[PDB]
Amino acid sequence: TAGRVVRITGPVVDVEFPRGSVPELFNALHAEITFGALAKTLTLEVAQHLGDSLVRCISMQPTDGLVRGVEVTDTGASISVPVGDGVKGHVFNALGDCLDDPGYGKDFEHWSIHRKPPAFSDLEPRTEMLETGLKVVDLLTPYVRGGKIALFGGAGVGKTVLIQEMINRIARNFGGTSVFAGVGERTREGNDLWVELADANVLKDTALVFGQMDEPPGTRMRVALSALTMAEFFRDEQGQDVLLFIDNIFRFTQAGSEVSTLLGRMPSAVGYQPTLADEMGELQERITSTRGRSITSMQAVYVPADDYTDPAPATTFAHLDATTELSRAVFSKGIFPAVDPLASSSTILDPAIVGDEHYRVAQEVIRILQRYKDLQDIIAILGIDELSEEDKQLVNRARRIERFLSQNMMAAEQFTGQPGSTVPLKETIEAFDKLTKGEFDHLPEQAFFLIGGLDDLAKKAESL
Amino acid sequence: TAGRVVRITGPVVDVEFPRGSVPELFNALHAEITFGALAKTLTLEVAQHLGDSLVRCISMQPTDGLVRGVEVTDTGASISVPVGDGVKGHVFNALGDCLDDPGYGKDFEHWSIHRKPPAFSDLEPRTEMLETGLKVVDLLTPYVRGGKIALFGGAGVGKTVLIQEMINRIARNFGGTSVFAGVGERTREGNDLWVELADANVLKDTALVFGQMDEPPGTRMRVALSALTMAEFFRDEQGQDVLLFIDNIFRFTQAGSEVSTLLGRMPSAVGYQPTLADEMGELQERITSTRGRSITSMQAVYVPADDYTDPAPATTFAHLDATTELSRAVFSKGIFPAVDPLASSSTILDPAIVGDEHYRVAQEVIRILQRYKDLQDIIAILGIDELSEEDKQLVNRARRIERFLSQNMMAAEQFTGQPGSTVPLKETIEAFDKLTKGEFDHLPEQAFFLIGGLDDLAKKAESL
Amino acid sequence: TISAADIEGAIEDYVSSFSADTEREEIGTVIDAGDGIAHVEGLPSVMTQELLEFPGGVLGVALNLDEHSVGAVILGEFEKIEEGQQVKRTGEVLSVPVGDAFLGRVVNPLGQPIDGQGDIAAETRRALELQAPSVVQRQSVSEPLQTGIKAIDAMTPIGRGQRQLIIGDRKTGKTAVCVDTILNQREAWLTGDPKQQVRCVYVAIGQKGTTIASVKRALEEGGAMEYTTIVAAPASDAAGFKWLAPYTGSAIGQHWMYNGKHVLIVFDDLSKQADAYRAISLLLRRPPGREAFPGDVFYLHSRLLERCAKLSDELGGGSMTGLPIIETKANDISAFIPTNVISITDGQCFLESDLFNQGVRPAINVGVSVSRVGGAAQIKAMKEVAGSLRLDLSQYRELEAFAAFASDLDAASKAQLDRGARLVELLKQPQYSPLAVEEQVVAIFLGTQGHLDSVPVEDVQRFESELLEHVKASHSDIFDGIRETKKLSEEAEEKLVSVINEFKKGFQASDGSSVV
Amino acid sequence: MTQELLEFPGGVLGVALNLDEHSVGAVILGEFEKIEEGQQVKRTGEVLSVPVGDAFLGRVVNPLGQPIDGQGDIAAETRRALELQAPSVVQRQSVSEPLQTGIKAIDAMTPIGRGQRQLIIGDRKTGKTAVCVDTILNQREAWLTGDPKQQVRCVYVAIGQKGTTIASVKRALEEGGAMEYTTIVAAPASDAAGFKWLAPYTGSAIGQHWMYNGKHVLIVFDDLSKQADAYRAISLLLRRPPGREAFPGDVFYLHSRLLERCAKLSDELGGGSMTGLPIIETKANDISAFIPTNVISITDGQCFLESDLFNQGVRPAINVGVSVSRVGGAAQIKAMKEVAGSLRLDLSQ
Amino acid sequence: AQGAQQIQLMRQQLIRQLRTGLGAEAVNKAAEIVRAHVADPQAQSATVDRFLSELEQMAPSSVVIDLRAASRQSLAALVEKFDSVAGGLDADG
Amino acid sequence: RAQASGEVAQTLTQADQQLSAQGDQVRSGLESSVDGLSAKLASRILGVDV
Amino acid sequence: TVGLLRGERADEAVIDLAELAVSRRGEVVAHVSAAAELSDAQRTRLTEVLSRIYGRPVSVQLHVDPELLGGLSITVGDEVIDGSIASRLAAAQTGLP
Repeated sequence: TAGRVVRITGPVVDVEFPRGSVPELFNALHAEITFGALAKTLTLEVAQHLGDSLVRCISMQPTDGLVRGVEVTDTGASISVPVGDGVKGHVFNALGDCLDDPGYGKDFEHWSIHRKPPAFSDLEPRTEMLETGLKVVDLLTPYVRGGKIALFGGAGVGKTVLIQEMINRIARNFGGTSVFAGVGERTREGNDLWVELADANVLKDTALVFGQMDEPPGTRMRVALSALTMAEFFRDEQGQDVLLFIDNIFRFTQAGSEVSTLLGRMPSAVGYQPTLADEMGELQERITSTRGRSITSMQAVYVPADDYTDPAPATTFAHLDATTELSRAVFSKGIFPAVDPLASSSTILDPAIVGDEHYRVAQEVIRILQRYKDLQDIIAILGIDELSEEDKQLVNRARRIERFLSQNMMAAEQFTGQPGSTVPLKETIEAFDKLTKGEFDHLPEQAFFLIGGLDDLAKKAESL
Repeated sequence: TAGRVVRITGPVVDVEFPRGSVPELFNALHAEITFGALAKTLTLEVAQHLGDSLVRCISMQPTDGLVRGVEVTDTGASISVPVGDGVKGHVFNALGDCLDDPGYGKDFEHWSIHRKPPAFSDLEPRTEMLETGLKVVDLLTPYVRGGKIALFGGAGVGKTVLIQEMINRIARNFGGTSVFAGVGERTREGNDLWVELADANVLKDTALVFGQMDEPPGTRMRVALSALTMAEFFRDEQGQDVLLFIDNIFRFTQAGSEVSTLLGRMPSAVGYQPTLADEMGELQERITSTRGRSITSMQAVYVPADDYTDPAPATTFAHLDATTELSRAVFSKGIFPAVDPLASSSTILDPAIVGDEHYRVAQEVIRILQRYKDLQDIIAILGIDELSEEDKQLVNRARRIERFLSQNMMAAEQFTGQPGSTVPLKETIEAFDKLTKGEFDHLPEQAFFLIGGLDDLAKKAESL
Repeated sequence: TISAADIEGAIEDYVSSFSADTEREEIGTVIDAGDGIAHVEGLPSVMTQELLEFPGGVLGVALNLDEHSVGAVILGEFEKIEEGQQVKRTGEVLSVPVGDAFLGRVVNPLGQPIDGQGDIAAETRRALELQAPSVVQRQSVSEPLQTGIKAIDAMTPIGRGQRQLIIGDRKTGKTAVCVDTILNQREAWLTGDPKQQVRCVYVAIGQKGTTIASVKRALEEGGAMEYTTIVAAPASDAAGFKWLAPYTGSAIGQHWMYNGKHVLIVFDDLSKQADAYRAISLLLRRPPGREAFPGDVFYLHSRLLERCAKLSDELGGGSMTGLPIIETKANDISAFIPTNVISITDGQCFLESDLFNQGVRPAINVGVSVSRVGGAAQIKAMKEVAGSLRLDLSQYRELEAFAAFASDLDAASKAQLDRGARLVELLKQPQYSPLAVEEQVVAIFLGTQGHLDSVPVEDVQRFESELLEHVKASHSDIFDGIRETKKLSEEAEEKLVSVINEFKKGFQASDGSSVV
Repeated sequence: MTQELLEFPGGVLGVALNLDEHSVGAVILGEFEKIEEGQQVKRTGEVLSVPVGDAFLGRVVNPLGQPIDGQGDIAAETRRALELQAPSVVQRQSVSEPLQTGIKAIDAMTPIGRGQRQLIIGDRKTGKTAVCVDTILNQREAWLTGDPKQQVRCVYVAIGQKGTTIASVKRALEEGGAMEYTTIVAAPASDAAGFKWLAPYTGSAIGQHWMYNGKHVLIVFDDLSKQADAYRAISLLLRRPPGREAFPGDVFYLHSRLLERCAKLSDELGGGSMTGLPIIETKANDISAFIPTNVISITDGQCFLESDLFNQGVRPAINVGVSVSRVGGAAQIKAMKEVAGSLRLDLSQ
Repeated sequence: AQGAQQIQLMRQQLIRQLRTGLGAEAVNKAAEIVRAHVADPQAQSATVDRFLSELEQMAPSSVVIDLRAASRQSLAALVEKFDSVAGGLDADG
Repeated sequence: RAQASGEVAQTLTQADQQLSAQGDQVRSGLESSVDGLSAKLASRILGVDV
Repeated sequence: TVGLLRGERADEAVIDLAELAVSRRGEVVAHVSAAAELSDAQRTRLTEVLSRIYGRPVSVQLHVDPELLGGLSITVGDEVIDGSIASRLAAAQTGLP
């Protein structure tokens, strides 16, 4: 019944099987490498059938040291990954092998990574806003329950602190869990994150999945589908809400283009795989809510050359509902969590989906900050004394709104020792409504930093 | 015992041999052409072994009139070139027969065209400056005596005039020997070189080789290696220092690209052969000067579509000590010899080698011309009257400096009517030192154009 | 002096050792050869990347394994290959010798000596393609790699374990920035402490031979040839040696790393690594993707670079630091190779030719270069100084157009313009002069604490170089205190400002004015 | 033989360009409609050739050298093979005598000499044809002397021109009497890519036959972009893999061996010469494109005709920055070198 | 110190030249004496015997091995049909 | 620097004449030894006392 | 076989027939080469050792050639023994320091 390795070319391996025993495509096959310094069990994913009982495969591990004619055993199932509560607090590669303690999780139920999105009858027939409890997010760029949120930033902009924050939010408010997909993550960053989530003590509710850059493009492609198959089990069988981070969804597009090129298929516009808009669809359509339970997603997206027309971002931005952008120019002012209130955007911010009052207050806050953003040049070059009295009264409010977006987020409890706040939506729309009308202008900027809710602003104002 | 022709396509000929007689790579084969006015013996170089005793070859004469099934005789060695003292003062084709006296080379010592480059142990870096008496060259791109020196430029930016001026300045004074390789140069300027060298006495010590652009790809590849095999004899077997001129060294890599598609290699980026950098490197490394035996190389490089990103220029730039990069954008301003002051560069331009007086002046001139090139886009729209007084003063210095980098070359007698001039290195430094400090800002802008040295600058400023 | 006993003993010792195991082994025959590739029929038991030895002594890598015949790329002496030659297999995947005897040697990618300085005392052997240290074996980057360039260590710090990309156009000083980095380490190496000693590999890919000799001569003059190995794949060596040269520099590096040394690798330059792999791959008829590169070229660079790491204490706490160089055509950073390496590396020092011409040498674009490690790679005394430097240079880059109109500009930003112009001078530096950490912290201090504000711009570098010579004579205790405590204590600061004012009274400007 | 003429049974010809191990890949040089699978082919025993002679003066011919003006058969002097090698470096002589164009903006500023190649590159409707037809017309003042050491013969090679454009050129030459000494080679737009590829070579063969007999010749190629397109079509139908911009790999060797075959011979070969004016039509006015930068590098100088100078009353529209002749004032009479000697540099300034 | 290193390089260049150059005479002189030993068949029949005894000392058998699947299985089936047919037919069939 | 560099250059000429003189002598001495070493090598090739 | 050659080479075809014929005979073949023929008893020894290096009995085809000036070489399947004195001298020449 076992097959033979019959050709090898880079990461690509062809295998031949006894006439009746040809494996179904997207099965996983195991093959041994027996040279001492490179001893491995090699995992192959079946890509095509070439006729003559030959099967075209790609390797999830380096093919180096593999010999022609070696035996290949078909596992009779797809690539499969462990699912259960015991996945939480561990680091896994795309194949479901643990990195923190090798051979862990063999006894868990194993699910196929390749499985359909929800049937048409199961979907929720309207978007619902997610009350995450962060002032800036809930007001300026409301998130969608079971939607996808793009994230932009880098190092020195609090991005790892916002990740620890959103993990704490889901665990403590919704009683959910998080999954993190390191889709082509730097090995150094994967270790800095594993240590950071351990020191924060949030790791105890998160499953980490890493597809490292060190490994062939079959693994860097399949990691996202592996992490999403752990999140799907938590939505469907445990009945929890889930938050799936993807860092970075561009490398899922790139790795797909490199597997399509190794399979020798003709490349499309600017060199991507011909399946691209379907191949991204089979991942993004699967992140959704059904039957009152939901998989929210945050997705760090790289843009090549900074142009939003390129097929990799232009396919990606078709799917996602909100865009949070972090700015060094806001972090350098001390304004944590450093979300830029003008560059960030959301598609659920409409008077039909959120209340008319919320839309009015969001349009007012955007207008006031857009005026101050226009005025910053005059302030920097000519000083506040060069203004009139009508616009200097606007800057007196804009300074305070820009501060009042800041929050004592739960991720900071590691350092400040005070607990993190979680303001109701119905409070933050009142607080910015009162603040835009100027009812707090007699308080100094130091009364608004890191403050949380409005009754807390009253407690810090009487302290100062 | 001998082989026969099997297939013919343009310059590429496939031949078949008896089971044991298959020739090595880079052997010379012969074949006979028998029709009328085309009747000649054809020489044919082995490129590949195709298996089943087939061998694929590149023709040196045109294949027109060749017929399938004609006999092919293996000569058992590579193409060979006559080398020795009596080579000086004659003109050879690629194959080593004298064009101006047929049969002349038959009684010389012959050497193989193909050999490995000198071993890394025998190389030392060369750090003596070559004076040439061209203002821009001696100031901004100082040449290396025993280095590898190049001209770059698009089609028709006067490269063949500048190289004929370098022969005229350097090889006149030079007491050693010299070689000129015509690699795909236009034949008329080959004859204008042969007659100019016979009207002067310089042909008495110069060996000329011509494989001009009328000939098929076989010779345009092998002529560079042939003329180089003459120079490598004068370097190695005699120790007498030698100047090697090459025009145009791009035609070597072009002719490789013309056969590569017929040889059956898949084309790489912009249609070049995939071997490009390895195929060029096995030539460029042979041109080096080993310890105590100098070759001074002066080679002109074509630039397809003026595109300094193109793989052939972009590969060639790694191999060079000084690059004099010509530009159509400077030629369109009439600034002959049209070298780009900002793109052109040299490794010997360090204050430890040239002395600080040269290095200060060279770096100040480049700073001024760079600031001017940045301001051109402002000046073209808003006008020079808008600038700061320091910027407007700098633009009036830069516009004078640009013109003072022009010179009346000797070879430009037919372009300008005026006779040529040589400017000493010390006078060049003193004149640009005065210019950068404004001591000529009272002169009219047209006085500096084509003029040569300070005594000529004064005499033209008095002519106005 | 040369003797008959040693020449007779060596020959007799080979002669009396000469024998053959006569072992049964698999042989194939060359069916095809062209352009640096051969195809070998037979060899049923060959493995992917096995060293094949051909009868002319030349080697090949067996990089492709078709149904009918092996495809083997040929290392170096390609002209010696013919159809019908017997191919023997060596019983192993590609390996290189490793050890301390490589220090000061130049080697080809197989670890054979190429400087001619005799044979190498190989200490151990490593396969070229061993697994990189996994995410559980690493430790957070937290020790400086002192570069000795002000424009780097003050703004884009490198910690030992980081992967920093020196991306720029040709002739912008990429090689000069890496030679300065290797030269700088002598000030540490002369100490016996294995924690402070950094060992350097420089991997030259597709350089011309005299340019490698020029680097070797520049490292000899600085004394760095006590502690640095050069891996030479000059442009004459076949595409196979150019493709292996980064991997063998990494495979030498990893042996020192896994023994608890600290290593620096410079790859010069990975654009010619990629261009050599594309040559091999298209001759092997493998399918082209974008810009004609084969599918796996991100994986080619990644499996190379992701072997640079800092190890945990259980693996002896060693590290390896990668400075890959790449060359960019017409300053683009959207071409395939630059886009791959910018995504693989931790930080990116964009060098730009426009700044190189304007006088800002070395040409670091401080407005776009970044390091994802940041402050964890800087000593406390450098955080205390450089923490505002990026902000000052960003505000100066915004203000730059107002220089034509500085009389009308408000004084609170006129001071920021006069500061920024002095910081851009303070960041310039002459080649082969790397500054020790204790001297660059005092250099950045002069600008950032505003003591330099009274010096005219044209005199700034002369003032910095004169003060650092003055302090290095009369008051070395400032530098000793900085180095030994890693902190600029208030006593050292009050002593330094007193000595800056005392030096100003002894200085003069190029216009003849006082500066006090 | 390679490049032997084949004879197909309709009296149509072809050339054997590929010789495979078991078949001959041929291009048909005429009406391909009449060809069927399984019909006879005869070889001719001749490498690709054309009839030549001074009987061609005043005639319009197919690329195979037979007439299409309808004025009956041509009394050809001999055949000549289309692919004879260029005169080598020892056989050539320096260009020293002028080809008078009678256009101030050329003759003073960028001279044309007997045995030069001068590329008349430009965009659609900028004067490329008008400069070349005016040049052929100006030679009548020399032809009326009847002296073989100063009269110029002309060949105008129309590649891919529409038939009424060729008939307009013909009567524009007859208005000035230039059909007394001009031959027209016509591969009009209808004709198969073989004729459209071949027309420049048969022009060069008819020209060479007068050149080696000590006569002075002027060739106009109009225009080599339609030859490069026809060779692209032939190469891709023959299934050769294309190089850059879908051209054949050796599109440079298409033009180099066409243009190098025109030069001034030494007095040991009768001292005749051939002067080449190739034309190139650049799309979207960019000179820095593949085919134009080949022909700029093969030829001795440029007359770059720019449409946004043509529109603003500078006619003929020579861009004085880019335009040059690299033989320069060696190809002018003494008076014109004294008077005009710097004029290109003064205008570019 | 670099001068002393360059003297040591020239010494090592001579050491390298002489040890290999000695070995090249040693090997070619060993081929002269071998060619003289081999010249008569009493050396050949002894030498194949030294090799054959060496091969009896070489390790015993370690390999069992001593055209695409659809054609290969079809040929195996054909050879099984032949074996039954010719086993009766053979003596004139 | 110039004087110490000049002395090294002339010292390399002194080494070249010493090493070429001693090398020409020692290669003659080794020609006697190599005939003896070659007889041992042939006995190692054949496996017998040739 | 000469009636149906269809693309193969004749010498390769008759050598394939002999391999087929001896395989049907229940044996295997090795190709052996030496400067001179061995004695009949020495060929029985060669058979006695190869019948211990392989499972099937090995027949031998002796391809006499002068290049292997001492010893012999044995080819079986596509594994070989490089036993000739000419190979030993090539290995001495190449393996020397």
